[PDB]
Amino acid sequence: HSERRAVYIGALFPMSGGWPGGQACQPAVEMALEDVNSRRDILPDYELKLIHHDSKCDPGQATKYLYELLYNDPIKIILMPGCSSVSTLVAEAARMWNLIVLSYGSSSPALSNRQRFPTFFRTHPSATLHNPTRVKLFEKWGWKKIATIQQTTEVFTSTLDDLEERVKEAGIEITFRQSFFSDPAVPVKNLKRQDARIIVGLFYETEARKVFCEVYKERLFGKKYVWFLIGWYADNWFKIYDPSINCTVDEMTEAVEGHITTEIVMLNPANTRSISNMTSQEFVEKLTKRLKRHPEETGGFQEAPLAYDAIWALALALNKTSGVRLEDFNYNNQTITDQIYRAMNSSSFEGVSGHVVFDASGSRMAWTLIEQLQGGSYKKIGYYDSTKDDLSWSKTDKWIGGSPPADQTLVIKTFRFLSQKLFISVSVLSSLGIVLAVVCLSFNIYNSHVRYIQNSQPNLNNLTAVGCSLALAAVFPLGLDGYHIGRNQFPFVCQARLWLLGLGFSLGYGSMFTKIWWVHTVFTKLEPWKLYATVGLLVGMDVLTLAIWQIVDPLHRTIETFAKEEPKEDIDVSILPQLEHCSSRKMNTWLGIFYGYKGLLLLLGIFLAYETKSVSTEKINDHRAVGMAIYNVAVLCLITAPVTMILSSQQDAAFAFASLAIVFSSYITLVVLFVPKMRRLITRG
Amino acid sequence: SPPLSIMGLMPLTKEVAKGSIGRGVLPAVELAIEQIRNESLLRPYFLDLRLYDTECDNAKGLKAFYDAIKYGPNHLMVFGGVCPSVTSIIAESLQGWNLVQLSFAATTPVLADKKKYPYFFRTVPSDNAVNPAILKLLKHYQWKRVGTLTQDVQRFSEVRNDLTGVLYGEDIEISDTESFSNDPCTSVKKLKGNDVRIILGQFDQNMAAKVFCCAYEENMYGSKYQWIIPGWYEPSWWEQVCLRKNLLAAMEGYIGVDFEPLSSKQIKTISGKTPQQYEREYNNKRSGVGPSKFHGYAYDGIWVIAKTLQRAMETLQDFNYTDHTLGRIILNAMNETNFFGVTGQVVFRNGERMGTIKFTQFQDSREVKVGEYNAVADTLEIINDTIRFQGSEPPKDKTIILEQLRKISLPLYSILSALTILGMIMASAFLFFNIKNRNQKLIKMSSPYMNNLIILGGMLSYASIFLFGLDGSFVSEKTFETLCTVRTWILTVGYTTAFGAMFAKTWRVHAIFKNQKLLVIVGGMLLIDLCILICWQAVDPLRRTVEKYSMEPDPAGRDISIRPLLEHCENTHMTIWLGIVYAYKGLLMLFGCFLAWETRNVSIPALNDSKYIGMSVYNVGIMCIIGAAVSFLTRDQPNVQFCIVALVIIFCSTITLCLVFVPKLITLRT
Ligand SMILES: C[C@H](NC[C@H](O)CP(=O)(O)CC1CCCCC1)c1ccc(Cl)c(Cl)c1
Ligand SMILES: *[C@@H]1O[C@H](CO)[C@@H](O)[C@H](O)[C@H]1NC(C)=O
Ligand SMILES: *[C@@H]1O[C@H](CO)[C@@H](O)[C@H](O)[C@H]1NC(C)=O
Ligand SMILES: *[C@@H]1O[C@H](CO)[C@@H](O)[C@H](O)[C@H]1NC(C)=O
Ligand SMILES: *[C@@H]1O[C@H](CO)[C@@H](O)[C@H](O)[C@H]1NC(C)=O
Ligand SMILES: *[C@@H]1O[C@H](CO)[C@@H](O)[C@H](O)[C@H]1NC(C)=O
Ligand SMILES: *[C@@H]1O[C@H](CO)[C@@H](O)[C@H](O)[C@H]1NC(C)=O
Ligand SMILES: *[C@@H]1O[C@H](CO)[C@@H](O)[C@H](O)[C@H]1NC(C)=O
Ligand SMILES: *[C@@H]1O[C@H](CO)[C@@H](O)[C@H](O)[C@H]1NC(C)=O
Repeated sequence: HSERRAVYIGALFPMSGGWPGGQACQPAVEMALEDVNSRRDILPDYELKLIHHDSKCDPGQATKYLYELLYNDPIKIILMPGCSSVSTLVAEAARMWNLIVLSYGSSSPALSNRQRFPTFFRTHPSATLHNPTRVKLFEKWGWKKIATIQQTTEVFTSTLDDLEERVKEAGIEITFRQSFFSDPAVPVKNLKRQDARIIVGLFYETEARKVFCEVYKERLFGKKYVWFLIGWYADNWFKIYDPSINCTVDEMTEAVEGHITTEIVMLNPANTRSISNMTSQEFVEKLTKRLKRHPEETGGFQEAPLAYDAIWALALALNKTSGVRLEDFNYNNQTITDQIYRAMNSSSFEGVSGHVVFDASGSRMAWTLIEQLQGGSYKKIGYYDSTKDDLSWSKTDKWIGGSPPADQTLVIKTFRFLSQKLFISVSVLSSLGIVLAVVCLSFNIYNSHVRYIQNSQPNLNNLTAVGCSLALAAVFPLGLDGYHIGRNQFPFVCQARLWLLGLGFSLGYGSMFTKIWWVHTVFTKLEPWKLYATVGLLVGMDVLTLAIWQIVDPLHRTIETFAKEEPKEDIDVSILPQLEHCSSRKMNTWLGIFYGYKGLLLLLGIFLAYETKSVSTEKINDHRAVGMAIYNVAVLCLITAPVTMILSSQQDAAFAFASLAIVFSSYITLVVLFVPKMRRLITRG
Repeated sequence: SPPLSIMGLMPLTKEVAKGSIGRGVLPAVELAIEQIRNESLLRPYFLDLRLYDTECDNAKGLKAFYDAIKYGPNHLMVFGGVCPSVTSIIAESLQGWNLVQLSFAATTPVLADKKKYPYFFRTVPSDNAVNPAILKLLKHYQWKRVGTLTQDVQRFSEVRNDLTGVLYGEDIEISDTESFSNDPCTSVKKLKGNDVRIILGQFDQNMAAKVFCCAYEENMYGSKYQWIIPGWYEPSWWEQVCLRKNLLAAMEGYIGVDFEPLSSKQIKTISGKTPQQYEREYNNKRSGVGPSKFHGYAYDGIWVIAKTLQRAMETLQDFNYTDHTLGRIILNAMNETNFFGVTGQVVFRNGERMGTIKFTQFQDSREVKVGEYNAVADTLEIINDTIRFQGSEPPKDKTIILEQLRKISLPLYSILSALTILGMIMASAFLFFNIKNRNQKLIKMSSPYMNNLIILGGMLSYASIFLFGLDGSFVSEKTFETLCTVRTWILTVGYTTAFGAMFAKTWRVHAIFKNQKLLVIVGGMLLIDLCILICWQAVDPLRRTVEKYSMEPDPAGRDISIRPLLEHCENTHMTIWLGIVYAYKGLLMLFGCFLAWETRNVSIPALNDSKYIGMSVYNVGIMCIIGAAVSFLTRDQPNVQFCIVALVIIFCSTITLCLVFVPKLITLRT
């Protein structure tokens, strides 16, 4: 009432420049001081007053005005700078004058350094408050690798270097980082090249209206890409005329549909009373009565609640400190400043801007409104509070495919199998063939003493039929694959089929070649043991060859992949086929020598069978038909041995050729070698 | 005497590191002040420098500037500021009090922006004033491929960006850029990887020892690499604790670039003295304090102040920081200063000093001056005697490679050609012997046309070797490309006749044992081979191809490598043609060998040469398969493979003709 000893606040309100906040944060401060002076509850003995200067957001002028504030008549108790560069200057200087600095409009991360600015506070949150929100979405939608294109302003660099540490605590990875000055052609082209899905674009509006024209040109938008921008652009920043870009307004709307934006909630979205008995709607209505222009064309309108709440936080701190006297403050005592600092630190109240609490670094904690551009108009899809970690979703995120896209395209490794129909058909033919083989072997062994089938070497044809049966039995495991066997039992199946087919062919063609060979060598100038020992030595050398193969270079499973094909069950899925073989390190070199050895024996057999065509001998009387058996076996083997290699891929045709050659060789061999030798014994004796 | 007051903001304390600058330049300021006082340049007035202590802290510096504005006399200018943050804070605000600042130790490029700092001047060259000097040193030694190894701090980033900006428009290109942060030895995969010889470094002292240690660990030092780094490191900076014995070895001959403290000339300066007299009297005043490399710039700064105040007086006092026109007058009076001081010609271009840049080079214990650049005249000069290179000539920007076609040894070719011509005249002598004794009954016991075809095939196999042997450096290019076809025509025709005749004889002997047209078979064999060869020429003619080896070996060492390349005659898919013809020949050869073994002990009076033709088939078989295997296996060195193929062909044909014709001469003549 009477004492009313005034307490002075020095303030710098930018009425022009990069951010004309003082055009609306200064009226909001004035009004606020009234509510602190008209209420007898807070600071009744004292009265808060305001000396202010126009800073224009130029530190060069703020330096002169800081001289005017600190070196003129009334002693200030606190400083209230606006934008961020002035705030950096003033907050570094005021350490020497023992002053508190309480900014209302600075968003730089750099100001959260408690070593440079040991007495700085602000009701405007740091720009890094967006980062806890973004991560919360990346964990909600499961994305785990991210691209970050930015403009090279220091605020954006500090924001992204905080985002890196914020994600690497959660396991997410930033795979790509690009920085540009004014023209983003190269960064966005490298993003299209590297195939980045989730993008975080940190740049101003004029840079954005160029980035997104180059995104429409490069087609980096659409159904599989999502853009995370900043929320404080104008709500029609993509529809205004701009000659620096080349994409009509009908485009540049299509490149932006569906991008998420985070902003700070400056005003309270409820309709409750603050610590000044006033709601957000009527605070806005009351401030609009002061401004001499419309709030659409006045600057700093979206920040006036922060100036109001800074005035109120200061008032409540002064009301909590004061039996400390504020009328005897001078720039050399550091105790009264410590009192005001400890009362300002532990600040918690409800203002027009919401709940007002400061960090350990003096930055205010606030809410983040998350919204999404849907059809050319932003729609609020949620809120998030980082302090108690509460995300309030509204269930309005209209995605293009129903579900949000993924961080990268998945590849499904599909195995290929031969069609089971053809396998089972050839297997049943081979089973009837092997039962015919054992029938013919039993027939030959029954009549051992007829002396007409003793003039034909009987044991040699028995060994031929046994080898034929072993080849027909080895057709079976040749068709088996990963459809039935599995990984652990694979090498046993391949090794078994190798040994069975090798021994079958060796024994059959050895028993047929020793007969042709000895008929020729007796014709040109007879004994059972020599005849048996020759085929025994032949199959023994082949057995030793296959054993050295096994021992020096075992056969093992090997997968070979194909070119990627679009499988189309989903619009965005990609699958790569795989074929499973049994192979050694150098199977082709090792198999080639064996195939050549057998081919040379087969051609030698053909020549010997044609040379000894009409010769007649009584100790072996069936060479005339053994020759035509050899001709067919050799023709089939020397033509389906290379085809099994040229068609190593297309496993169905490889199996078809190989197994049809085996079964037809077996059938014609046993027929032309045993049908006459039984027909002459059921029609002539 | 009415004073003219000047504000001198410097760190003068004992604990601040840069205080040594503010304590080493004060002798020079005292010299300049006392000499302006004795000379009476400013006759009615007198110059008074008030010294204030900005401890290189933004807060203390701004408080000192404020306490000078309030509790101090009427200042007309500001003099000094050695730390960049405080100097920036004050330089941006000068325009509010109309004060003009002249610095002498603030070298940061930032202050060159004359939109933020239109009232700032400095007598010391900027940090990015060394870039034109580097450009002149490069255009002076023809270096055009340069690799930059910067560091990711602000100052080095500005120097690097101005380097990028100044090499524009010139024929010097930057191949690669490295921007290491704290451990510089990851540039190995990039600097060496692109193989750059002229490295431009911009990094601070503590990283220079790590760079010159990683360069020794990688061997980026020696007669072939050049390092161009900043030269403002303290003397003996390489004492940071590869060993010192190897760190010095990797540092030998790096070129440091810095500003020149004192001009080397001997013209009488505006002070009436020469730079050497000033240096001597300064070191006489500099009794106990440390010598600071900035003293000449502070001397020239005080002289610029005095001349500017004089020139502003003669164009006209109560100054109170509110007078705009007087500050504008002093600004115009300082924009046209032009005189000679102890650091060279003092003249400003957009507030920046146009000074001289010193080039120095590390020589075996310490850095010695090897040249100087002059920016106002833009001329580089180099002291030829002082500069030295570890190589006999200055390093080159880019290593290049020379072809050096892989040749075959000419004397070995000559020796093998002499042996083959000896064998060819021997074969022609055997043919003449056979045609002479044609009607002798013993020669009639062997089909003579078959032996004459054998001898014709042997002489053609002896005549193909002259074409097959050629390296390709003895003949022209396109003539060579149309000669690899004749070599194979003659080789396959000679082989087909020389083998078909003895094959005909062995098959006929075998067929007549078990129980004219004998030459038709070789006619059909030559017909099928001619068809194969004409199809070969028709669908994919033998082309000319060339292959390259490691490019590594340098025997002479001209700093340029050699690219050993080898010639060949191939086509698109010649592997299938080689396989086809080799199989067609090898299966038939084996078949003939089998017929020769089955028909070994036979005796036929009509064809008496049955056994020795079989031995010839055996030797032809063995030698031909061995020759083909070695020819396909040892394509690496053409000398050894040519030698082996020549020896095997000559041996095969000579043994064949010996076994065929020699006994039918020894048993016939005697
Ligand atoms: C939400 C924020 N509030 C004020 C801001 O913290 C002031 P600041 O921290 O000083 C950064 C400014 C300065 C340069 C141009 C715009 C940004 C903001 C950010 C960008 C823009 Cl364009 C506006 Cl209008 C407001
Ligand atoms: C102001 O301080 C007084 C004294 O402690 C206290 O009673 C009053 O509640 C405070 N006012 C507010 C709004 O906190
Ligand atoms: C912009 O687009 C128009 C289309 O008519 C074209 O003529 C013009 O060259 C383009 N300019 C640029 C800079 O892309
Ligand atoms: C706040 O304003 C409402 C509106 O009339 C009033 O009812 C209420 O009493 C006020 N609360 C105060 C003054 O504490
Ligand atoms: C600062 O104010 C306090 C108030 O209690 C008082 O000690 C004195 O006026 C100042 N302190 C010092 C140490 O001078
Ligand atoms: C600031 O407030 C926090 C929260 O209560 C507290 O932990 C911290 O100690 C306070 N600072 C000081 C200097 O006491
Ligand atoms: C101008 O100078 C006079 C005398 O030096 C001084 O009294 C006056 O205050 C100055 N002007 C301003 C604006 O301070
Ligand atoms: C500064 O001086 C230069 C010549 O040294 C002159 O060309 C320039 O116009 C001057 N700047 C002015 C007058 O603003
Ligand atoms: C090399 O430098 C010396 C001394 O500066 C000079 O005399 C000589 O002419 C220079 N060489 C050439 C080729 O100019």
